[PDB]
Amino acid sequence: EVFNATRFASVYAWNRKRISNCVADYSVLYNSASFSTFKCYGVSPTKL
Amino acid sequence: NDLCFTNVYADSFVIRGDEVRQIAPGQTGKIADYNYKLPDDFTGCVIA
Amino acid sequence: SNFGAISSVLNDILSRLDPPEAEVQIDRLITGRLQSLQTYVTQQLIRA
Ligand SMILES: *[C@@H]1O[C@H](CO)[C@@H](O)[C@H](O)[C@H]1NC(C)=O
Repeated sequence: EVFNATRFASVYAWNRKRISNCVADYSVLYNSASFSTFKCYGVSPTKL
Repeated sequence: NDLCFTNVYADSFVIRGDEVRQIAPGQTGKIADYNYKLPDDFTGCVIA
Repeated sequence: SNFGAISSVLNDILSRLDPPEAEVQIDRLITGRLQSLQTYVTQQLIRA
């Protein structure tokens, strides 16, 4: 939902929330999303 | 045009067109995860 | 020292990056530690 959140406002609006205490099966990100671009400077998604 | 080759094989298919980035040696998504995968040490050309 | 790598302890680097990327980090660490060994050995020879 924070991805399904219709709140991506702007640059001088770049509210950032401390997401914490998740267990996110990041697979979701690179699997159940098809979220078009995924440049991941740093760690590889496979072991994310 | 100045080399002599061995075991040259081709591959043909049709894709939706946004996954034309997924035919690279090392990518993520349900085309290079479920359908077609290239080895990391690839030698050859992709033509689209 | 990380000799320009993103980290030092091999286990981590291995535990964060895919093999194709690992290549870069790994190689740099290798060169650094190899040079340290070489210097140590040469010094030992002289002192010998
Ligand atoms: C929320 O996003 C997902 C993809 O991330 C999409 O499948 C779904 O339809 C979206 N929900 C709504 C209400 O649009």
